[PDB]
Parts: sequence; C-alpha cells; structure tokens
Amino acid sequence: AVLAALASSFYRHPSKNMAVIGVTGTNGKTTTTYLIKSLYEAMGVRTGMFSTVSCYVHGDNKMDSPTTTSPDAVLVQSMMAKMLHNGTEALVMEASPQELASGKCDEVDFDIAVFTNLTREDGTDEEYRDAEAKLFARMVDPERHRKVVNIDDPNAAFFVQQGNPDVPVVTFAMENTKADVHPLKFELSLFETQVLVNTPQGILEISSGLLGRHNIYNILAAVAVGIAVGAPLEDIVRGVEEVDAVPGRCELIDEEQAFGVIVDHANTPDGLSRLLDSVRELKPRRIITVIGCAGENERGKRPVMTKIATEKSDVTMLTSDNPGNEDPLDILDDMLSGIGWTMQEYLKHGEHDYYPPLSNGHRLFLHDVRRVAVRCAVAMGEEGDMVVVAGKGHESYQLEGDKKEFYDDREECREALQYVDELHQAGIDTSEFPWRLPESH
Amino acid sequence: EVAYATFENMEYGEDFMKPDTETYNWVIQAYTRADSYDRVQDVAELLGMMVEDYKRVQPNVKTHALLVECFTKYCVVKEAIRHFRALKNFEGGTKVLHNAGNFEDPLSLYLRALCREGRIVELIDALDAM
Amino acid sequence: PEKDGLFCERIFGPIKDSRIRRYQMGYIKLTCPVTHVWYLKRLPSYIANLLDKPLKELEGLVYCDFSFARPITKKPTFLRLRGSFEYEIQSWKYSIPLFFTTQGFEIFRNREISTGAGAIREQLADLDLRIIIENSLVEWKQLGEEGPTGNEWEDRKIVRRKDFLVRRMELAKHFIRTNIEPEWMVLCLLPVLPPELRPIDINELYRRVIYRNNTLTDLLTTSRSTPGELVMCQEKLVQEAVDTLLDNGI
Repeated sequence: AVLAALASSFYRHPSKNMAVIGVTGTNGKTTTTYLIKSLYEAMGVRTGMFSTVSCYVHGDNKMDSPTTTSPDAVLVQSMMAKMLHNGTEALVMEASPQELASGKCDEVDFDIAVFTNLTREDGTDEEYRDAEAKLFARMVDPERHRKVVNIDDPNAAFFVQQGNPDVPVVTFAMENTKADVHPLKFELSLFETQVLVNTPQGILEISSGLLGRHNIYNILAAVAVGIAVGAPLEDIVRGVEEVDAVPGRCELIDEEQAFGVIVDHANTPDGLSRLLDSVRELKPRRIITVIGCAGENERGKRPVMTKIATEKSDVTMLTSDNPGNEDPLDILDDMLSGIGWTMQEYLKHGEHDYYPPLSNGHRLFLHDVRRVAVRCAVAMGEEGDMVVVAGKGHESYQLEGDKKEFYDDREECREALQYVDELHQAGIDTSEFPWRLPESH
Repeated sequence: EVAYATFENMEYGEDFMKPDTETYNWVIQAYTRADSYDRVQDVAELLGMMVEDYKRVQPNVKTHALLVECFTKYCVVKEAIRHFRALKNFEGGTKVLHNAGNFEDPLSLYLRALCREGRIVELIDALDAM
Repeated sequence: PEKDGLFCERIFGPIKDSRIRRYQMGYIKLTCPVTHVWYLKRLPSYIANLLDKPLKELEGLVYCDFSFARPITKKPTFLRLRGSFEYEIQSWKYSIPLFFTTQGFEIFRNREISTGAGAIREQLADLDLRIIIENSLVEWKQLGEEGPTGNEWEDRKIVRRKDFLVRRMELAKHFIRTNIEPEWMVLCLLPVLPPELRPIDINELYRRVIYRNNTLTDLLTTSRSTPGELVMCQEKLVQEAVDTLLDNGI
C-alpha cells in the first residue's frame, strides 16, 4: 500500500541529506520557486527544482522526466537520489495540494515551508485548508527548520498553528506593517516593478521583470525566505534581480521595444479574468489579448472566455489554441456565442474590410491560424499598449488533429518584434485587422 | 417521369381512361416530392391541363395541398396564397397540408414563407384556418 | 510498352483479356489545377457568368500571370486587397513572407492571394450559390426599375447586363438542384483515352502534357526552387497543353 520504504532505502533517505524547501498555495507557486532557486543559486548553494514548468536538477541544466501530473511516490524519490548523486544541495518544489494529500511526498525531509496564499478557486472548503496544512504538519523540528507564511491571507494563523508551534516563522505581507518584510514603496511599470522592502536586517530595494502586484507576494516571499535562512541582503538582491522571465507565468518578453509582450498560461475564465485586471493596474494605454480554447474538451467555457476578454481588454484576438480533431473555426464560433456574434456574421464584415467595434467600443479580431495571429497582435501594439497571449504559456506544441506540431509563443513574439519595424517601413498599416497595404482599397 | 408516362397513357386515351381528380393529384404529388431537378414548370403545365379540363375534373383538398406545397417549396408565394385560400374552404384544411409533419412539413413552410416575405396579413389568415 | 507510359500494360490491361484495353483508362495527376477550356474560352464563358467577372480578368488570371485578392471568403482574412491585380505586390514577396516566416506564410498564402486556375477553383468552391441567386435577382430588379435612359448605347448595355444576370441565376439554380459541383469546371485530374482509341495523333498531345507536367513537379519537389518566373513558366504551358488537348479551335 504505502510502501516507499525502499524508495527511501535505495535512495538512503536522499531528501534528508539535502535541503528541501516546500512552497504551497493556490497562486504564485511557480514564480516563487524560481525566485527561491535563483536565490539559492546566488548563495553558491547547488539547487534542485521540481516545479510544473521545469525540473531543473542543478543550476541551469534541464531534464525530461515524465511530467504526468504527480509522479509515482516511489518514482518521485528516485530522482531525488539522482540529484543528490550529482551532489545537489538545495531542493525546492511546488507543494501541490494533491501531491502531498495522495502521499507522494511521504519520506521527503522538508526544511523551509512557504505558504503563498489560499483562495480555493482551484471541492472541499475546510478539508482543503487542512490538506495544505499537512505540509506544515510535516514540520516537527522546532529549532532547525523554518516556516514562512503570508499574513494577508486570513488562513495564515491557521497554517502557522500547524506542526510544531516553536518553529521560527518569517512573516511577509503588503499590508500589516507589523510583518517582518513589508513594501515601503512600490511602483508598477509596463516593463519592470520596483519595490522597497523593509527587512528586519534593513531596508532592501529590488527591481525585477515580474509585472503586477500578484507576483509581489513571490518577491516578498523570496526575500523573506532569505531572511529565514539568514541570507545576506546584498546576495538576496542578486537572486531576485537575476530572475526576469518565468516561462508561461506572466512572462514578459522584451526585445527593446516600446510596448511589452506578456506570455501567460491562463486558459480558465478565472485565470484570464484575474490576469487581465492584474495588468490594468500596470497603467497601460491599451490591452491586446490572444486567447484560444482546446478542442473537444471543456467546451462549456468558450463563451465565457470571450465575454471576459472583450470587457477587460480593448482589443481581443480569438485564436485556435489546441483544435485537435475539432474544427478550428467551430471553436471560434463557440467563442463568438459569448458576444452574440457568429462566424458567418464576422466573415460578412470581412467582405466590407471593416469589423465594427463592440458595444463598449472595444475591438474583436479573430483569426484561426495561430502563428499568423500572435504575430499579427504584436504588430497591432502602439506605444504604451500591452499585448498578452494566453492558453499556451510554456507548452511548446500546437495540437492539430493528432499531430503535436512544435509551436512556441515565445519564439513567435520574439520574431514578430524583430520584423515589425520592417512591416511599418514598407507602408503596411497594422493598426486594425484589415491591414492597409500601399496598394489597397 | 414514371408517373407522368402513365398519366399520358390515360390522358390521351379513351373516355373511360380519362383522368379524374384523383389522377391529377398523384401526378402533381410525384413532381412535388421529387429529389431531382426543378419541376415547378411541369407542375404548372400539369395544373394547366386540369383547369382546361374543368368540365370533367374539379379540384379537391389534396389538390390544393400539393399546389401550396409545391409553390411554397419553389418560393413562388403569390400563387401559393391563392390555392391556400381555396384550401381554407375545406373542413380538413391545414391538416391535409400538414401530412403529419412528414415530407419536410409544407404547412410550416407556408407560414414561414409568409413571414419572410412580409405578407403578415395573409399570415394571420392562415392562423385562422389552423 | 514502357512502364507507367501511355501504353503501359499495367495501367490499361493486358496487351494480348486484351479487349479491356478499349475500355480501361488512366488519369494524370496535375500538380496545379487546370481550367476546362469548354467553360472558360468558349464564349459565353460559364465561369465568367458564374463568377460575374468579365472574361478579360479570367484570361489574365490564368495566362497573364495575374493575381487575385480574397479568393476565399469562408475563412478569415486580414488584408485590404480587393480583386484581380495585374501588378505583383511589392510587399507581398519580401516583407509579408519574412514577417510570418515562409512555413507559416504558405499556410494562409492561398487564402489572401492566389494565382492561376487555383484562384478560379477556390473562388468557385467559395461561391454561395444561394447568395448568387438573391443578389442577382435584386440587381436585375433594380436595373429595370429605372427604365429607359434615352440613349441607345446605354439601353444597349442595360439589356446585356440584365440577360447576364438572368443567365447567371439560371446557372446557379441548376447547380444546387443537381449533384454537379462548379469546382469540377477546373479539373485537377486529367483522364486519358484508352490506348486502342488512340493508336500510333492525340498521343503526342498526351505525351506533351505529361512531360510538361512532370517537369513542373521537378520545379516544386526540389528544395526551395525559384518561384514566379520559373514556376509560372511551366504552369501556363501545362494550361496550354491541356487546352489544345481538349479544344484547339477556340
């Protein structure tokens, strides 16, 4: 049943030898993990990483273990021996609520516990709370290992009680200035975020590529973890500053242009809605969204995505995310049902070379072909605008029919920004969807 | 053409073989329920024979049911209305035209054709018959 | 008889039962579609009537290496281009393909700009035959609404246009009541007469289209062939070869 004793015997309790850091929460798990890993890299400590986006076993080199939900519990401890075999010193991984509930992490000797936030928007209500508490229930040692909590979440008091009450705790929050680390002054910009944080050791200043306050939690957690391990203030700056682009998690790709490009993994109505209003606070001129939906799966969310995008964003670009065996145009037709439009009606406006604006005055431009859509949206951005892509994140494959064609949005935005100037220097007016070439009309 | 060939064999024949009201209904029905090229011209000519043979043949409920079915299907509505008005004079009326909703029910088409053509005044008259 | 030839035993049955050679026939796989000249150059042109475009535009699209805009309407398009362009677009050859990459550009290339008989075939497929009847009827109704114009020449042309519209909708009404697709006027496969019916004149025509078409494959299967001046050269000729094969007097 439980077994896994040999998993801790063949590995000889590999987790105990190394330092394992656990990060748990509904939002901001992946972003915090990279900040912590780069923070442990900055201290000269070898870092092990097992997030969802990647499985860095050490430093920068990657690997390709089966990332099929939660790996087998005996299999989970296997590579923990492998990273320890190469000599990995520090370990960090997203403490997925289902992973520890299923017992995958049973013999894992966690050292630092971090609670980003609990929203439960991902089932049970209080059982889900104590399900995450098992991560802090692992915390038996009261003098050596450490705890990190976020006061702004009302459940932090519940979480801190879990495990040994005598464990030292480092507390971070935007509000509750009584916290150990709190932002004295923060500024939001379309290309960077600058925050001044009051650590117990002293005032610290950071300026990273993470955009929006939704990742300030991760930045506050990262410096707080450094205080928990007693990292020097200067070295914490290097670790936070080093990370500038987490793949697929509100990633900003900036090829030295006048308007940033954001690549995000949001595909759910809640994730997209949370993202779009999280970029309005950045004070952009306009918001351009590229959103798709998977084929033959969760078809009940397609009208919702269009309704959210068309309201939050000034310009929306419906596209095919993973058509699969379903017709890409059919998926877009379900999207247009959210606004009352139909694919037939949209194409009728295409004949007239004029797509009417929505009721609120926003623009809706759909194109089935994904590659020509993300690149087209990039050319549609003026100075101060913001272009965000969604539905793919880090997944570098476009599922057409049954073949998984290699498609990466980061390369698309990277190349589109490279050649957008040549398009404008050729007289192409890429402001609205019906491009006006020099020979037109 | 199979039904029309039989009609010709009896139309241009002896007196006892001359077509009656029932005969004209079958020939029209064959052309109306055709899965092939346009037959509206043939129905009109076939109807032309019946009106010319007025001294012997008089239309019945089934006759106007098919003509309304034919004309509504071929989008000619003004002639469909004329036969529907004569169809209303029979007690069976729209039920014969309904055909239990079979053959892509023509009774609905007549209502739908009037709505799209905007002939609402005739539409309320049709509802009275129903 | 050479293998896969105009007299190949495998294609047309045994040479010496042997009677099947009179009946069994082969086909030709054309890389590019070819318009059937019976419906293109035999005035009045059925393709011209159906597409409403004047015959001069169609002639230049398949013989004068022109280009046509918005061939397909059933799919989204992002361009201000309208119709037939007698001049090649400067930005279409080095700017747009570079921006969208060659691999991605050719995915929607035919959706925006198409050339040769491929433009006609896709345009014929895209035709909404129901819509063609509706707008032609109202246009025909509109022309007679004005009535006389007081000028013989103007009244001469108003009759031609009205008869053109009636002929157009009559053509459309026949298509949807039968199982004949208008795309078939532009064939992508060429049937071959059985060898017995063409003993050793038309054989040299068949060998003319075959070798012309085969060398067109060599201009496409090769890695990054030169497009345009070479692709068109043996694409108009293959049109001519099929042209003279079917009808030579027109």
